[PDB]
Amino acid sequence: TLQVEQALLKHGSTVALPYWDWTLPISQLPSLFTEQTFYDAWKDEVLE
Amino acid sequence: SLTIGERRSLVLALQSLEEDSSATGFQALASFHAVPPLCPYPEANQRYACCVHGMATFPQWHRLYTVQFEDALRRRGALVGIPYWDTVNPQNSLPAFFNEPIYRDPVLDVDIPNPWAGADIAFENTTVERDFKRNRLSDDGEHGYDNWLWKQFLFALEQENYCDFEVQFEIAHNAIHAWVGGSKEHSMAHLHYASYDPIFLLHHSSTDRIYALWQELQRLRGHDPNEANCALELMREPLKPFSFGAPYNLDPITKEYSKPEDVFDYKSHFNYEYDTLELAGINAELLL
Amino acid sequence: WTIPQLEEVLKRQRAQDRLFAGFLLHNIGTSADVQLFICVATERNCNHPAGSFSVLGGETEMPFIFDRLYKYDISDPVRKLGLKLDSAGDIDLEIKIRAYNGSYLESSVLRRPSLIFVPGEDNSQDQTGKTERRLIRKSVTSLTIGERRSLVLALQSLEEDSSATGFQALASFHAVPPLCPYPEANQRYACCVHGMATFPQWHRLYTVQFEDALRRRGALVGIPYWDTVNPQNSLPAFFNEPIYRDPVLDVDIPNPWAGADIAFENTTVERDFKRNRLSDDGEHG
Amino acid sequence: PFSFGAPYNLDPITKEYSKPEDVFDYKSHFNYEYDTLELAGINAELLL
Amino acid sequence: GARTEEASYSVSGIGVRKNINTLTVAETESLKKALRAVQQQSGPRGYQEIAAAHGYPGLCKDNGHTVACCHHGSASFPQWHRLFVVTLERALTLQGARVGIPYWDWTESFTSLPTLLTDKDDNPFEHGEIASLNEKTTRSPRPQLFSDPERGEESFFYRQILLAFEQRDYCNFEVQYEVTHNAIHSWIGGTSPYGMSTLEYSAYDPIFFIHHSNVDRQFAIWQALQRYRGLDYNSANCNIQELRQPLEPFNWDSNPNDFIRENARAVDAFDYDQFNYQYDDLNFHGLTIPQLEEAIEKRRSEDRVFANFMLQGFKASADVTFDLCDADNHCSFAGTFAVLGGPLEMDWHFDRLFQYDVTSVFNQMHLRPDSVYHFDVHITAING
Amino acid sequence: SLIPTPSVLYEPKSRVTSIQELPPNRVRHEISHLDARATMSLKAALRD
Ligand SMILES: *[C@@H]1O[C@H](CO)[C@@H](O[C@@H]2O[C@H](CO)[C@@H](O)[C@H](O)[C@H]2NC(C)=O)[C@H](O)[C@H]1NC(C)=O
Ligand SMILES: *[C@@H]1O[C@H](CO)[C@@H](O[C@@H]2O[C@H](CO)[C@@H](O)[C@H](O)[C@H]2NC(C)=O)[C@H](O)[C@H]1NC(C)=O
Repeated sequence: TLQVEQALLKHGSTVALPYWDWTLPISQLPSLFTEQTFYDAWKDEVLE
Repeated sequence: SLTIGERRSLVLALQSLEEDSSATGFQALASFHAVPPLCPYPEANQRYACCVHGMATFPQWHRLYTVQFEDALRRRGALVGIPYWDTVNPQNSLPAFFNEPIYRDPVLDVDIPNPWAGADIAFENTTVERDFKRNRLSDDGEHGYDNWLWKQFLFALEQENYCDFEVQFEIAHNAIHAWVGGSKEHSMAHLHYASYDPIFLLHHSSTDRIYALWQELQRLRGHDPNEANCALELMREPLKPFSFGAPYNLDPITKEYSKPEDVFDYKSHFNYEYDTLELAGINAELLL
Repeated sequence: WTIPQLEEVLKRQRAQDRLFAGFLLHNIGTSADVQLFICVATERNCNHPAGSFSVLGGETEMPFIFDRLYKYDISDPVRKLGLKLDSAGDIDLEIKIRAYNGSYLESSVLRRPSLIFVPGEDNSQDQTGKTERRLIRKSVTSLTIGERRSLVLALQSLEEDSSATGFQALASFHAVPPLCPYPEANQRYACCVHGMATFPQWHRLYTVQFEDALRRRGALVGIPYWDTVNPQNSLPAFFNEPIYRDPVLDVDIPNPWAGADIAFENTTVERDFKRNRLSDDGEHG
Repeated sequence: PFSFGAPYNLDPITKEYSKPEDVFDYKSHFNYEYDTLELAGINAELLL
Repeated sequence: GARTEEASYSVSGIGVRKNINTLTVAETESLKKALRAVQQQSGPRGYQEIAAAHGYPGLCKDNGHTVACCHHGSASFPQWHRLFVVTLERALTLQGARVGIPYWDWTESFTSLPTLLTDKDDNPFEHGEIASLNEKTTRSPRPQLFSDPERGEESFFYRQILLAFEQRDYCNFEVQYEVTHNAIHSWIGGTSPYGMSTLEYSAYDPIFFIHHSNVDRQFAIWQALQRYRGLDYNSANCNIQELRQPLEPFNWDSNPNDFIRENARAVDAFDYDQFNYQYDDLNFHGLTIPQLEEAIEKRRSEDRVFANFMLQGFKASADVTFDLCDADNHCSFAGTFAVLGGPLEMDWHFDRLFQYDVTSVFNQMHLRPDSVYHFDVHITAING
Repeated sequence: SLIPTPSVLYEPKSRVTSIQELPPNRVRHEISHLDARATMSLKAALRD
């Protein structure tokens, strides 16, 4: 796990990867993974 | 007077910002300041830039811009706010902190190309070039400290009225721009390429510091440090593009201080403060 | 009204605050008028006028541009409409141009109007009653020409004095001649407290004793401090060059900070700068 | 020798402060301050 | 020797009328000392004789009756008191006052008297003495002054003002405005006959002048909103023949001021441009003229019921209450008001009717006007 | 022609009295108010 945060920081990450919890009542997979496409508003394109 | 640790923090933060390509990156900041122009109303056919130049809102807009930069940098991780470069004193030679393209990291026992030396523009893939005139630095005057802009700032720092301050404040602000841009248009001398230059930050920090000095310069004379009476027709609207929310003005603090009136109470609204409210090795308490 | 009783009327008029509108204007070709409208939010509509004035113009007229702004009063219509006197952010003015022959001109021919509010002269005193005298100390690396010259001249003036409050006499407290605990006792020694629990107190009272005297002697700022915790690859030149060149008089003076000599023993003191490891770096910078 | 008065010591402002027990609140007894109580670019909380 | 080169005491470019809370120490003390000085000294600026126009001994004659014919129920009410307050302001600024008298609005939910009346040492506002009959006037506040049962903690007079501003024509404003003018006088006078509920003792208290300043302010509000709505805003189209007579005693030869003498008429009184007095911020609860129109619109867009009256004078002062009792005789309070009167007045008359909104009681008690019900009206004197 | 022709302005005298601030030397105190320190310093700095 340690081997990746420094790599992301070098590749320009403002925050490190957080953890996934299930202690609270879990119903569906969290939304950060559900979507597949967004709009940049910087190149009039999309990105998966 | 910055220390080695502060230099390391600043250099790592700038190296970080000059590599990502998110909505909070160096290219993004260039976009906010200048071309591509998406102001004031993006869906309008006419294209305009948000760099309000030639009115009373120039100091407020640039102060809020520096506030956004400070928040981004401290999120990146730094121990001090972005320092200011003062040019009022006649420097013998240009400081090497950003002049030297190679910065020695002692903690990692290595060397890194300094990101403060310059940068490159995204949508043209050409590197912005840095020009200098050591003659301008040598310009001192008969008394040495009576430099070319010394008299100008002195003449600026006594106008009791507010709206007659900016009229020479702007010319003072663009004086350094001319003194550093050089012949090339792809440099500090042109509006379209201003956030591609790191020294932009230093100079505008110095300008904000001078404005802060005036904040109590007028206060000693006993008036309102947050008065914009003679600009009501222009203060009615929030500053662009900071009036927007997503996806550009991502920072909630900037979003909720997007108003131009409340930006004056900076000492208690942004927890950042210049250590020496001072001009050229002498404090204003006898400049009065 | 004759001369000696309208001045107080004018003062009374200026006493209260008023609203205003600012114009900039030049030759347009033919004399015409201007029209003011107060566009107020509900959307927004613009029908009620505030006031008007005119400009003079003819095809034979000399082209000209004015220098300073022109002031007009809209206080009466603004107050009658009854919005906020001072917080007038939402009021927006509208410009209409009426020609002499009944024609109109697009408002873009003239510059966009501004709006200005001025407070009344109810203010009596403005200047601060009194300031506060506090000294502030800064590092040796952050000095400028003015105060640096001030400090160097103050020190060179103090050094060559031979009075009771002279540099030699003041610095004689530390060591020879011994004056402690008191000359009356047949035993004489110095009392530079060392190893005891009053070390900081003694060495701070000593520094303040120099500092206040030198400030009276003509320094605008407190004594600079040569912090040594950080590395020093090359020591500052502030205390290296014997000759300091004043910018004002273009004169060369032996810098007191560079060196000094002992009075009652008349033997020059040198400085042993062992550069072997005074420029330490360690193994983590 | 600061306990001694004239002619050994001339200034009066330290005579009333010759007591070592009350020379700690310099902010109120000597009206001289620092730019910042920093240490090699490190402030109080970080140094702590 | 030296020359003074002073005086000539020009009275022109009259200043502003600020609120009670917008005053500072110097202006407050100047106003109070000026009021005390003009109350003491006699003459053209004589406060006592200038105030004698509302009471003892009376200075007007009608059909062998000696009265103080200050119009107090006819159709020329506002302008008489406007000129009265203008005369007082001119007199006080002639001797060297600072600004015009302030106005103490009541439409806020104030729970007590303002700070001006709470002072104790050498403040003329606290008491009034008349040498003609040698006694001290007294104030009698009542608990209902700070309590409003019809709607709640909102000010009582807000409903009256909103039901006064909807209409357009002029001579249907006084009918709903004089009641509000006199009810406050009656309440502040209270049980003590030596106060403001009466007429002879109602002129030697600065509270009277403050109240009249406020009512002039609200009249100006009405004028401004009418101007915005786009109707007549300098005259009236009804009952002309009483709007031409001289506004006595201001047309006597005992008028120290000159300007009001020639234009002491009715029609020319509708414009205060020449009188030189002006207000600072005539906003209403911070709600401005671009807001009052739709506030009134949303108030009047619904169904309401009105308990209309035809008021008349009886040469006496007493409060009025009315109670609603249904078929089962469940008597309950619905509203109340007052009326102005005294032994030293003439028998006035209201040209038009009087209105009062009573929708709340009907809507709460399901008393739609198809049922049978009645109102009992009690005329309670100041001594019960 | 792209810039308007300029004019000249004359900022006049300002006869208001000002209280200048100077170090507590080159300021002429009164003789009686002088203290022992000042007297000794003056006499030494003259006899020198
Ligand atoms: C009112 O006067 C203006 C000013 O002369 C007229 O505008 C000019 O019109 C002539 C011909 O009509 C043109 O050649 C000029 O170029 C116009 N100049 C400007 C500044 O507008 C206008 O035409 C007149 N009104 C009418 C109805 O003719
Ligand atoms: C006290 O109550 C009496 C009873 O109503 C009031 O007397 C009225 O007013 C005058 C006073 O003498 C007379 O016309 C009659 O006695 C009563 N008239 C009416 C129409 O009721 C008396 O005025 C009250 N006291 C005060 C100070 O008003």
